[PDB]
Amino acid sequence: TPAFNKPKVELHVHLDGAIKPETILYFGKKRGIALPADTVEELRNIIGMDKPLSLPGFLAKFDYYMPVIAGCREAIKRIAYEFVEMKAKEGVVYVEVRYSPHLLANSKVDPMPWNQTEGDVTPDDVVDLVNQGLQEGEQAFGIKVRSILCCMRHQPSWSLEVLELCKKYNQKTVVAMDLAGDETIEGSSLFPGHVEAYEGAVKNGIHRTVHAGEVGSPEVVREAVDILKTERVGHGYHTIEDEALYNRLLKENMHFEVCPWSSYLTGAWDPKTTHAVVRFKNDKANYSLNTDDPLIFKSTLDTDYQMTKKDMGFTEEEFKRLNINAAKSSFLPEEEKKELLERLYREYQ
Ligand SMILES: OC[C@H]1O[C@@H](n2cnc3c2N=CNC[C@H]3O)C[C@@H]1O
Ligand SMILES: [Zn+2]
Repeated sequence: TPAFNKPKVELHVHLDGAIKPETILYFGKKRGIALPADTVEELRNIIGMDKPLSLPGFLAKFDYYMPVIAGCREAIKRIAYEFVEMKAKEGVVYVEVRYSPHLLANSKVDPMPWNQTEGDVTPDDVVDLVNQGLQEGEQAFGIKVRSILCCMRHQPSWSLEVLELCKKYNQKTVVAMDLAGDETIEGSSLFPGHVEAYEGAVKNGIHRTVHAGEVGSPEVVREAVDILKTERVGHGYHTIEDEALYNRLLKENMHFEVCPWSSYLTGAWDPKTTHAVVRFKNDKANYSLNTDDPLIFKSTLDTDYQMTKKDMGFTEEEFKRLNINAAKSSFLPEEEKKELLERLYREYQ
């Protein structure tokens, strides 16, 4: 019995972090590229985490399988189509999937990812492949699916290029720009390449979202807010350590993309302490419950909801409110956003 068997909205989930173990296996075999395990079950266990690690610790999991997906046109599109299917089955009526286009490419990328051998798959090409898959997934399963292109904290040179992709494919799936990666890199939020990209997004009406306060101090959330101009904040658990910033963001209707299970596994959340989302709930903050990387976390959307239900005390009421809030704070145009709110309100009666 799921915790909330009613329509949901997810804004914070990773394409490259939500691939099926079966599909990873398929391509490892088909391409003759190696994997840390030979069966889907053994692969699940080695790519997945059972206990809290660290942000850098969690990031090492992509090395296991990315090499097998990156560079193959049929793989990139396939995981996009299968993603939608996975969400539809979760009750998700609207989702925004994030991914770094450069990390799946094998041509026109200076630091060649995963030691790939030169190919013809351009970062731009991966954006077009993902669009097709998500769009076929929408038609095929009946849920609205949009994408978000991720700037990598350790590679600011890719940033202005991400900005262009968001411009080029504006609303043709791409709805916003993100900043993901290793938040422990002191001052990465402020690298000129990242800064320039967000400043440009503001001048061009491209929506912005930034990971901050996941593992970093509230000072990083302030960089995201003041310099980067985020509309939303990925994670943001640490914002509450700076009361003034918290209540300021609270009073500004800042949307927090919360991922309960994720925060536990990465170490972002000290389990010995009451989760930030409980304060968020009690303060009637504008937030959402997201999965982040179901693959690496061995989870589904019901994992976060149950967690917040059994522990933390979330009610059906708070789930509806929380989802309506995600709908309002989505990066969709007004017309489409209304359509969404109609769906939720219709199916919430
Ligand atoms: O999708 C682009 C990149 O983002 C990383 N990424 C995936 N999940 C997370 C990441 N980034 C930072 N914080 C924790 C968690 O939300 C890996 C991936 O290659
Ligand atoms: Zn994330």
